[PDB]
Formats: sequence, structure tokens, C-alpha cells
Amino acid sequence: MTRRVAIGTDHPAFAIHENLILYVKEAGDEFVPVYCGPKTAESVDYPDFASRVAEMVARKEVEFGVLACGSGIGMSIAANKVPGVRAALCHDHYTAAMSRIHNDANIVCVGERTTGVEVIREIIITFLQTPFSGEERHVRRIEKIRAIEASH
Amino acid sequence: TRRVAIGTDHPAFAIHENLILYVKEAGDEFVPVYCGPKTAESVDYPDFASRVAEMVARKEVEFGVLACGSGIGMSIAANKVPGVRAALCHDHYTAAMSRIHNDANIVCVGERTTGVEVIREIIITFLQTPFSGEERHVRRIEKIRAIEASH
Amino acid sequence: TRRVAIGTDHPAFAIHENLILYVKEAGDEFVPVYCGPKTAESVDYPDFASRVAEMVARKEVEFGVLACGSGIGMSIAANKVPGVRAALCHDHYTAAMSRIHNDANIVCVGERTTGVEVIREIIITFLQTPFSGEERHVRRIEKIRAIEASH
Amino acid sequence: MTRRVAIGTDHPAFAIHENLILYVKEAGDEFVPVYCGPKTAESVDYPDFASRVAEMVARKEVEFGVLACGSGIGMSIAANKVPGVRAALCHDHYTAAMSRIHNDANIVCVGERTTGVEVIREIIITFLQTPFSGEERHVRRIEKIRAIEASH
Ligand SMILES: O=C[C@H](O)[C@H](O)[C@H](O)COP(=O)(O)O
Ligand SMILES: O=C[C@H](O)[C@H](O)[C@H](O)COP(=O)(O)O
Ligand SMILES: O=C[C@H](O)[C@H](O)[C@H](O)COP(=O)(O)O
Ligand SMILES: O=C[C@H](O)[C@H](O)[C@H](O)COP(=O)(O)O
Repeated sequence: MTRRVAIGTDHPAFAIHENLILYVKEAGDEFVPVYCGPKTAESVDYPDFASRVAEMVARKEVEFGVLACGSGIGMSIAANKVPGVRAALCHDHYTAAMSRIHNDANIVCVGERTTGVEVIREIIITFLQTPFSGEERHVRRIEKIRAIEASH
Repeated sequence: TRRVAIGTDHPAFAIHENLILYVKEAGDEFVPVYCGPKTAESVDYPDFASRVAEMVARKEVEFGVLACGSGIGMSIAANKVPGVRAALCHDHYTAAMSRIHNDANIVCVGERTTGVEVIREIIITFLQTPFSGEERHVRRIEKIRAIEASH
Repeated sequence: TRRVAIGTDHPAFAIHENLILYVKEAGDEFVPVYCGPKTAESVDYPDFASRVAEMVARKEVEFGVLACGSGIGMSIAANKVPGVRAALCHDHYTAAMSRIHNDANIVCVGERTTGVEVIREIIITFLQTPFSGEERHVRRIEKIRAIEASH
Repeated sequence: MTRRVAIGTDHPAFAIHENLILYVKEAGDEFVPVYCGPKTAESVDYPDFASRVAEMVARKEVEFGVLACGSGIGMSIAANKVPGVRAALCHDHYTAAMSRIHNDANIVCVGERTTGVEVIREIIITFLQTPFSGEERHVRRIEKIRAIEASH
């Protein structure tokens, strides 16, 4: 009954990949990091790593994903291209919490060049720990997102 | 003419006139097309994200501006439309880089999270900042297209 | 009873009732003491920073909340009062750390920069989060006091 | 006719002290970084380094100061304790620009643990490049801060 969390980065965020692994563990003993990012700081293409994590989330191999690039923007765009994925670019505690409470987000995206590591830590912990509210209006809106996916 | 479709849900309705103004402030060539709600009544963000995103995807407008409480819902829903690159921005840097690196065509903002003067800065910066056209960025954007195609 | 003096200038007057509410939301023991403008007309932030800062310095209230356009003016002016440790916060993390590390007694926020729900989070976090009391932080806080004394 | 910019940090921000020096230079050839922070990653007390930079600014030895700690908060508080200093904790381009335009700030404070380095870069460049507006209401308000100092 533990919860798997796939982690991916591109090259700038490779610098903090050990941080990301640690922060997932810090969210609780029930969270198991699955690192899927690169092994060097050599230039790579973020969509490749977004895709790897997003597909795992979509196939339900893991419950959550954590993605980091320079700004988080690339990861959030690429990951959301996978049906079943709800990837939330978060920059603080509030966005991290609300992404779960309102959007039942399954992937958190952060920017290594934009957000300091202790805020990234807080984002990851908050994202993982905060439950989805389950409230009627949110469920309806999430279903509407799914409908958009279905239509394409 | 560079058309900019604008969508909100209910919390961001109170600033929909702001959004129209900020788009215009980016330059005379930027033409706001308001596609959001007509009243303050509660609505569902994906409906308005979808409207704007489809317009961008269809090439009916060049850009979209989406606002909800946090910006998160707008960014998720809009990105579900093939051809859309929706960037949730919270400052000048993210606004600029979404264009320079990601060639983003939709900017998403949170009315409950980001103060209006920063939202103003975000919108203006997003609209005014060109895509770099750099080899690596073009390659990565095409990879995003490939993800869409694979699904 | 833990009293919290509140001050704003004109851009933040629009949310002064929010600020009062957010203080109360932190807990029944938190009592807001509104010391800001009674109207929306232009005022000078240092006048209201001074009023609240002096109350904190005097030990008349435990805490202060100051809001201006960016929070910057409030943070500069309030810190000019000996005994005041005014922290410009823009998120939950800065709100918490201002208390844990700096034992801050005034929180400053920007109405034009930070969305109201984040301002809410900042105020609640600031008031609820205790000072760590750690040796190194105490020492550093004392060095701030010494800077005041040397002037 | 060049413009001297004193730079101080405590220990968490020492890792980016070379960054800070570079970012000041990037603001323009007219800006001269004057590094005054620690020489090592050894734990230090931020008020000591805030004071050194703030005193340089107050005595007019330099025009501007750049201060970095974990959150920027400690630097902001300590530097503002020196009369003649207007130290602005900035977290983005907007606060960086407005601290100059409105507050004629002479010290910019940033958090190494909160703000990513490319945003710190933008903050420093924006802070240094953006002039004070000189507008009547701002001058009056700045004078009122000076009055507060004088009264103590
Ligand atoms: O959104 C994309 C992310 O920010 C990437 O990390 C960034 O574009 C890479 O930039 P560069 O290192 O290739 O210049
Ligand atoms: O991402 C979604 C955006 O934050 C919505 O505006 C929010 O969920 C609306 O919340 P509520 O007004 O229905 O509570
Ligand atoms: O730091 C000062 C705060 O941001 C003030 O609210 C701001 O300067 C007021 O600007 P204006 O309304 O007088 O233009
Ligand atoms: O405001 C003060 C700044 O955030 C300091 O860098 C921080 O308190 C240092 O904390 P520690 O490394 O001593 O735990």
C-alpha cells in the first residue's frame, strides 16, 4: 500500500536529482521514489523524460510523477500531452496544495532555475501529502478534462 | 494583427477587463478576443480552457490568455488540445522563457495566487517576447508534437 | 490573547477586511487591531508602517501585518523601528521561515504582487508558526539588536 | 564614473557568490562588483555581512549592495537597521524593478534557498538597471522613512 513516485529531469535539473529523490522520501515512508531521469548533466530533451514519467503515471505503474526542468514549463506541457496525466506546474506551497485539493494532479512540475531547492522540497512534500477533496464540482471539472482528451 | 483569445472561470471573472487591457497594453497589434464568462456565476474552467485552446490550435488566434484561481486547471486542460503549448507563469522570467524556449502559445495565470500587476507584467512579457528559433528548442517542441501524435 | 496590529496604504485598503479576517482565521486567540486607512484615498505607507511598528516595538501588540503594493515599502519603513523584525513574505515558505529563523514580529505583503489566497496563507502561517528558539538564531537576532544599538 | 556594488552573503548563499559577482557584471560594464562576503562555506552570522555591506552603502563607499541569505529575510531586516539603507527583499523582476522605481532601494536582498539562480540573475540586473522615478510622492515617502530613522 505504498505509493510509487516516478522522477524525471532534463539537464539543468539533473543538478538537483538527488534532492528530488530525498524530498519524495521526506514526504513519508509510504512514498517510494522511482528515478527515471538522466545520468549526466549533458544536454538532453525534456519531452523525452516528461514522456517516460507521464507514461508510467498514465499506465498506473506509479501513482505520482515529479518532473523538473529549467522552469517547469516544458515538463508541464509535455507531460499533459499524455492522456490520464494531470501535470501541475507549482512554484509554492499554495499551488502544490491546490493542485491536489482541486485538480487531483498526479504529476508535479518544478523549475530548477526558477525555484530554490527548499521551496521545491516544500512543493514536493505538500503535493504528495495533500489529498484530493473529492468534492462534486472538482470531480465534474476533472471529468471534463478527460472529455477533452477523449475528443482528440 | 495578432489575435489573443481570453478565457477565465469565476474567480478570474473580476479581472477579465484587466486581462483585456493588459493584452492591448502589449501593443496596438495585439487584439483581445474575450471568450470567458459573462457573469460572476460559478463555471467549469475546462469549458473555457477548451474554447481558447481550440481557437489557438485551429490557428483562429495566435495566442491565448487563461486565468483561473491558481492557473493550474487552465494549464492542464489547455494542454490537452493538440498544437497547444500552455505555460503556467507566475513571474516575468517564466513569461519570457515560455516564449524564448517553449514557443508557448497560451499563458495561464492564477488570480488567487498572483497579484494583478504581476499578471499584467506576465501578459505583456508573454506577448512581446519572441521565440528564439534555436535548433534545440525547435527539436524539443517537435518532440512534444510527437507525443501528441503517438496518442 | 495575541494582538495583531494591521496597517496598509491605499492599494491594500481594498483588502483590509481580508487581512482582518485572515488574522482571525489563524485562531480565536488572534485579535486583529486595524490601524490602517479608513478610506481608499492615497496615503503614505511609512506613516502606517510607523504606527504598527511602534505598537510592536512598545509591546502593545505581539504582531504586525503590513500590506502595500509590493510589501517593500512596509518592510523598509517598519524595520527602521528598533525592536522590529519585519519580514517581506511572498509564500508559505518565507512566512514560516521568517518565524522559525528570524522570530519576525511583522509580516509584510504586496497587494499588487501576491494573490489574496496566498496572502491568507502567509498571514495564517506567520501567526501560527513558532520561533525555533535555536541557539544560532537567537545569537543572530541579538546581532541585529546590536546593529540597532550601534546606531 | 563606474558604479560600485558591494556583495555579501552568509553560508547557504556562498555557493552562489561567484554567480552574484557575474550577475552584477552582466548588468553592464559600468557596474563594479565589490565582494565582501565570506571566503568559505563556513557557517557565519548573516547580520555581520549585512552590516558590512549596509555600512558601505550608508557611508557612500559604494552605490548599491547585493545581499543573499537562505530566504533573504535576515539580510533585509539587518541591512535596514543601518540609517540611509533601503534594502528590498525581491523575489522577481517586478519587485526588483519597483524597489528602484518607487523605493529608490540601494540594497537588493535575495534568498538562495527560495529563488532559483536565473531569477536571482534577473533580479540583480533589473535592480541595477532600473532608475528611481524621482516622482514627488515617492520622494516624500522616502523622506518619511528618513524621518523614522532620525526619530530613533
Ligand atoms: O521548459 C524547458 C526547460 O526550461 C529546459 O530546461 C530549458 O529550455 C533548457 O535550456 P538550455 O539548457 O537548453 O538552454
Ligand atoms: O485550477 C483550478 C482553479 O484554481 C479554479 O479557479 C478553482 O478550482 C475554483 O475553485 P472553487 O471556486 O470552485 O472553490
Ligand atoms: O512600496 C511601496 C508600495 O508598493 C506602495 O503601495 C506604492 O509605491 C504606491 O504606488 P502609487 O499607488 O503611489 O503609484
Ligand atoms: O534569514 C536568514 C537566512 O535565511 C539564513 O541563511 C538562515 O537562517 C540560515 O539557516 P541555517 O543554515 O543556520 O540553518
